[PDB]
Amino acid sequence: AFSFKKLLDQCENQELEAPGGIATPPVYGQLLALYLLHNDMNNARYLWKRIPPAIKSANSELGGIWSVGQRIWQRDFPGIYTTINAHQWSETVQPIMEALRDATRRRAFALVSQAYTSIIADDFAAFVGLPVEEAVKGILEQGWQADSTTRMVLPRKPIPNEQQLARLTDYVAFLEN
Amino acid sequence: PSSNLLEQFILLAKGTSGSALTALISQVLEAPGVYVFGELLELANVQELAEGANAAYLQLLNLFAYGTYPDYIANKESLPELSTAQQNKLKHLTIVSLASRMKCIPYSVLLKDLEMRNLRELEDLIIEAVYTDIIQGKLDQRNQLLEVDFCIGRDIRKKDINNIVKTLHEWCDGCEAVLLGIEQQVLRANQYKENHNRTQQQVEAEVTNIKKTL
Amino acid sequence: SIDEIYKYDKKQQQEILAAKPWTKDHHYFKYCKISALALLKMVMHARSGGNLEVMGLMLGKVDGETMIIMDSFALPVEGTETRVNAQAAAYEYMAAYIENAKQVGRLENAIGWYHSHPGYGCWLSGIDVSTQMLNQQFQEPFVAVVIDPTRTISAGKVNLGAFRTYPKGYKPPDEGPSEYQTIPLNKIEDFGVHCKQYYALEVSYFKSSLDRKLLELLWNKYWVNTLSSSSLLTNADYTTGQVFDLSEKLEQSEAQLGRGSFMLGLETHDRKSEDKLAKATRDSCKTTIEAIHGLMSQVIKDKLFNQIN
Ligand SMILES: [Zn+2]
Repeated sequence: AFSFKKLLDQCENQELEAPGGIATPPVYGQLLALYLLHNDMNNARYLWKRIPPAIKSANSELGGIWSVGQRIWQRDFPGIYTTINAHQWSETVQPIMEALRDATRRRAFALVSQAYTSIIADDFAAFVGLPVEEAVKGILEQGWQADSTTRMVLPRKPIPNEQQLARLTDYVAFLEN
Repeated sequence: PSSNLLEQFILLAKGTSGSALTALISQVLEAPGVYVFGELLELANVQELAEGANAAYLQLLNLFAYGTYPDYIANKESLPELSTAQQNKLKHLTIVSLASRMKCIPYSVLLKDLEMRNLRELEDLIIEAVYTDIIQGKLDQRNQLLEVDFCIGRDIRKKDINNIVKTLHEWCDGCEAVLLGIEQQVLRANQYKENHNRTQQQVEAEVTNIKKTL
Repeated sequence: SIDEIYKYDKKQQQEILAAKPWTKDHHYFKYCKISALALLKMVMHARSGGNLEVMGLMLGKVDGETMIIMDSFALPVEGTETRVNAQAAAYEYMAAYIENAKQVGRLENAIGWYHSHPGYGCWLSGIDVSTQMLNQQFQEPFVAVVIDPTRTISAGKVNLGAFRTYPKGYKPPDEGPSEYQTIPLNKIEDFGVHCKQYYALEVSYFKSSLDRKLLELLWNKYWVNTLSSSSLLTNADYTTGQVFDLSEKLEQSEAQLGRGSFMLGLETHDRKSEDKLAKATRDSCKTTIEAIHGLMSQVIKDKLFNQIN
């Protein structure tokens, strides 16, 4: 995460400092993938609109990443995971793509836990991009409740002294003068 | 009158000893009032019982000095059989050890550590200990908790002297750290006052300079 | 110089008493400075009383618009609060006391009278007003001090007021903030009446060596448990009252400002509005510093005790 943010900032700086005004396709691919990782859909959409169609035509992988981003915008998790694992991502895109895949898992895992007091096993399986059965053991080991008769899943929703002294001294200093 | 009775047995232990002393110690464990057994253990005749053939009473007295009720349950073969008063006194001592660490004691812990089956007798033992000025506190029955405000202390095997020294050193270090922080606050407040005075004198100098200009 | 106020200049006092600047202005005296000694003695006597009114005389001097109280002494009189000029019964005693005080180096003369209102606030009733009017007819520079020992204890803050009467027929000007007091049903009716009638003197006091001895000794032991909780401000009566007075003052300021926007060229209104806003801000500020200091002491002590090790 921290390295991904540092990589994003470096890629962002390179785009600004582009000599010919266009960045290398690896930089654009890294920038688009990193925006999808942070769920920054607006920046990903605006960067895609910024990219000239010549790079899109000359690099079909760039269009594939955008298609995944469109799936992320529509939030169709079964479609998102299918599109993520369908296109072969290069050595600069495969690791970050898997991080996006992991990020989608954690997001959907939290979305179900927060919003869904009860959820169908098939619906939860579709949301997490895993088949039903081992998803059940994955959440039972997570301390959740599952009903086998109705196939329903019941998720379980989950300053130092020096700083305080400095803040209070700031209070007194501000209010004294 | 427990202390006076304790001192009299101390004076008697300086002389007569043996089976009479062991029976005397058993009477101490049966006579209500005595809640501190450290003074008895330090008598030289208790050390005479150490090399003496009889050791069941000494191991009994040693457990009352340092052990608790669960340890006594483990040693029901090596210790002389207690009486109802001796068992209650040890149970009170065990409650003292429990109350020393945690100021709030759930009823589940009380029923477990003391072999307590009926909760009614648990209340009777708790009130009996309090009314004999052993523990001061409050009982929460809705949450099944025992909130103890104050309790008597217990004995030391001279190996906790190092722990006491460490705790006192930690307290001293914390007090010194708080004192240094307070002094740093003194310095910061004085610096802020000096900055305010500098701003005021700068404003006054600017006003006087403009007055001289006109 | 902390001790400069203790210097007595007899000729300067005679010069001020010959000048009589208070005859030129009925609002001349605005401040009342009270020594530690006088205040302490008064409070002690009133509390020994308990629920009965007591009274005494105050020794001191004047300095510009400020009345200075250096010392006080109880008067053996009956009918405080029922008799007009009850102090008069102690005339002889007052003369002897002062004579004997002069023999031991008490140079300051009578500057006023104090009396207690146990559990009914600090104000001047019709009797108190008659007494202080007479005390300002022969001895014009006289200050009436009223103390509530009972409310001092219950509020944890000293409940004292200093007052001066207006001459018969004379009307007060526009200003009169009048802090509300929780006097009983009919006592509060008469209190509103006499708050409209007299004028209070800004309590000023002075930190000195007398104060230094007291603060040091009592805090050391009577505050071995420097805890005493930490918030005697928890009572939502003093801070809440200040908050409500602040709200009323700023609401009146807004009401004045709204009507003043139609009149073009009224500088005095702008001046008064700005001054009122500033006074309200400073009052709220001082309340804030009090609360912050309380929380700071609380935090330091409870952190240290609960989680030292
Ligand atoms: Zn009165």
